[PDB]
Amino acid sequence: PRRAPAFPLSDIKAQMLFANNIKAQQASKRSFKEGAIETYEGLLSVDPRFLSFKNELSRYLTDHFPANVDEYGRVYGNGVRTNFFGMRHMNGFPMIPATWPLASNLKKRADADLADGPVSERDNLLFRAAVRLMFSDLEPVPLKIRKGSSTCIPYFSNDMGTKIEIAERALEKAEEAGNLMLQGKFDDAYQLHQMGGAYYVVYRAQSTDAITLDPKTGKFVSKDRMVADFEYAVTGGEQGSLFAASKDASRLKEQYGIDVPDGFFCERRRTAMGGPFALNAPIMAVAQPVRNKIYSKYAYTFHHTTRLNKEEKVKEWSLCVATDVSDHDTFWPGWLRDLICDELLNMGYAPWWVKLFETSLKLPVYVGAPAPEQGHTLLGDPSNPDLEVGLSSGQGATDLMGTLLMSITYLVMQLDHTAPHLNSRIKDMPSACRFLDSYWQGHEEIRQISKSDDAMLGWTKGRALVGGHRLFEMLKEGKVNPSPYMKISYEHGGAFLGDILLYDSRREPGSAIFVGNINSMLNNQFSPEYGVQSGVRDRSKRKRPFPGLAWASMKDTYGACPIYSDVLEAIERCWWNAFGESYRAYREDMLKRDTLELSRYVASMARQAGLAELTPIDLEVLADPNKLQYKWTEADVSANIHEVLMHGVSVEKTERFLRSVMPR
Ligand SMILES: Nc1ncnc2c1ncn2[C@@H]1O[C@H](COP(=O)(O)OP(=O)(O)OP(=O)(O)O)[C@@H](O)[C@H]1O
Repeated sequence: PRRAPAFPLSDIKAQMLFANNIKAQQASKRSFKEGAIETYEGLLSVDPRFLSFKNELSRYLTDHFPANVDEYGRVYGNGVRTNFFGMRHMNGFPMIPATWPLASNLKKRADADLADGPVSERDNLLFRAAVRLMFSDLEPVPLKIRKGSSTCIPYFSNDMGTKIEIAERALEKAEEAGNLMLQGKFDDAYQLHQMGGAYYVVYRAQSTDAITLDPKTGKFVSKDRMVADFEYAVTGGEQGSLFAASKDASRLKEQYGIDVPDGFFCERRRTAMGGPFALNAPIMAVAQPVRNKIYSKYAYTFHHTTRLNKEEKVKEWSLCVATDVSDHDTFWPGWLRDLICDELLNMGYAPWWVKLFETSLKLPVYVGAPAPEQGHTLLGDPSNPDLEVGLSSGQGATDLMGTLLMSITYLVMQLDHTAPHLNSRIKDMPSACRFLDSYWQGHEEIRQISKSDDAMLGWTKGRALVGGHRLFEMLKEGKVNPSPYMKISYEHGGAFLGDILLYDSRREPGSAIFVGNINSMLNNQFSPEYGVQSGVRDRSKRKRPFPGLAWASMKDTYGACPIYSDVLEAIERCWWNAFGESYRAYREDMLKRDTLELSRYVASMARQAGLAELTPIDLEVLADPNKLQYKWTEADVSANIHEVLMHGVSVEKTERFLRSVMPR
C-alpha cells in the first residue's frame, strides 16, 4: 500500500547524508551503546548502595502514601497519583529493542478511527483560523541556538561558531533552496544548501516508567512497551509485527556482571529525531516570533509559568477537565501539515518558505541503532520527500504544530459536546478568527490552557456547563472517543505542565490548588535522563550543567506538595541506611560547589556572589535545560542565565530574512 523505500548505510543515498568528516562518519556508523549513567559525580546509577536506597525508598513511600485519586481522576489528599516504583530502573540500560519509527501513519490513524481531514467546514475554518491568528503580525528576533547542540545531517558539528555560520548562510540561501524545491529539485536543494536529507534518529530515555507490585506473587512487573520491527515500520503496519520490548535486566548480570536486584528493569526508550540544521534555521526564524506572539497576545491559554499562574485561571472555572492524548507525535496528521501550508500560502507567505516548511514535515528518517546489530538504514527517498511519520521531534516548529493541532481539537471537542449554541458564531474565516481570538484570550464560557498534548479544559457558568459535565462523564466511561481527530481520554490524576491539581472535599476548581508533583522531584533527583558528563569542561554544553542548583529551588518547586517534608525525611532516612551519609549534607555540598562554578559562566555574577538574583526557574533550568523545551521558554528565564545556555544570530540578519518571508 506503498512500502517506503529503505536504504542501507552503504547506499549512495544514505552516504550523501554524512559529510566527509570524522564526527559525521561516526554518527552514521554509531553502533548500539549501553552503560550505567553517572547519576552524580562519583555515583553510578547502578551502584549497589544506590539501588538499595532506591528499593527501600520506593517501597516505603508507596506503602505509606498510596495514591489519592477519585473515580474522576481528580487527585486530593496527599497529592500522590501513583506508586513510586517508577524509580526502579537500571538507568543507562535500554529495553531491547527500541522501536523502528513508522514511515507512514495513515493506516495507523485510519484503523484508530481518526479522520483524514477537517470533518466539518467549521472545523476546517477553525484550523485555518488558528493558522491565521498564529502566523500574522510577527516581530523579528534573534535566532537563539542551544549551546553544544548538534548540526545533525550532514555535518554533525557542535561548534557554536560553525553553527552560526551555517544558520546565517541558511537564512541567506533559504529562498533559493525553496524555489529549487518548488521545482522538484530536492537533491539540488540538499547538495547546494544542505536543506533536505533526513532526520537522524536517536533513542532517548524515559528514565522512569510504570511498575507494578502484584500482591499474588510478590514480584514486580514492568509496563510492557510496544515497539515495531523494521517490517512493520516500512509498511505502515501492513506487514511485520508489533511486540513488547524486553525490559528484563537479568542480562546485565551475565553481560556486564552487574548485580541487578529484584524488581529493577531496563529503561523505556523513545525515538527522538535530530533535524538537518540548514533546514531548521529558516524555520526557527519564524517559529520563535510565532511563540512570542501566542505567548503574549494569547497568554491565557498558551503561556504558563508558576503553580499560581495556573491556579489563577482555573480557580475561576466551574468545571475543569484534565485531558490525555494517546501517542501524540505519531498520530499527528499530515493533512494538518498540508492544511497549514495551504493557509500560509493564502495569507501571503513566500511560497519558497512554505515549501521548506512543508518539506521539513515529510522528510526521510535515518535510523541509527535501535538494538545490537540493527539499524543504519535510511527510510524514504530524500530525492522525493514523502514520509508521513507524524511530527518529528526535531523539526523547527514541533511545539507549534502540536499546539495548533490539539488546541483546535479540544475546542472542537467542547463545541461538539457542550456548546452547539456557539456554532453560529463560526460562519466564515472572519467570524472564525474573531471567535478563536476571543476564545484563546479566556473570554468565553468555554476555556482551555494547553501546551500540545497537555491540557486543562474548562467551563464557566452557563449553557455549555451542563454539556461539560456530560462530556467529563463520557470520558470516565471511556467507551467512546470524544474526537474524530486524535484518541482522547481524561488524565488519571490530573495535572498540568508538571503541577498536580489538588482538589479538596468539595471537588471543584475554585477550592482546588496547584502543587508541584513530588514524584517529579524523585524522578529528577534519582533518575536523571543523562549523566553528569564530568568529562565535559564547558558546563554550558552539558545536558545537566549545574545539577546542584536544584537543591536551591526544591522547596519553591515542590514545597506546596502535601507530603513534601515527609518524603525528604524518608529520603534522608533511606540514604543513611544506604550510604551512612546525610543526603541533605551531600546536596548542600553539591549546591555550594555548583553555585561557585556557575559564577565562572555568568559575566554579571560577582566571582562568589550568590544565587541572590536567580528565579527558582533559573535554577531548575540550569540543572536541567530539558525543562526549557517542555515546561518553559526563553521568556521565563532571566536573560543572564539565558546567555549561559544559548547564543544567537544577529537580529539584523533575521529581520532581513523574516521581511522576505512574512506576507506583511
Ligand atoms: N517529565 C516527563 N517524563 C516523561 N514524559 C514526559 C515528561 N514531561 C513531558 N512528557 C511527555 O508526555 C508524553 C506522554 O507520554 P506517553 O506518550 O507515553 O503516553 P502515555 O499516556 O503515558 O501512555 P500510552 O501512550 O502508551 O497510552 C511524552 O511523549 C512526552 O513528550
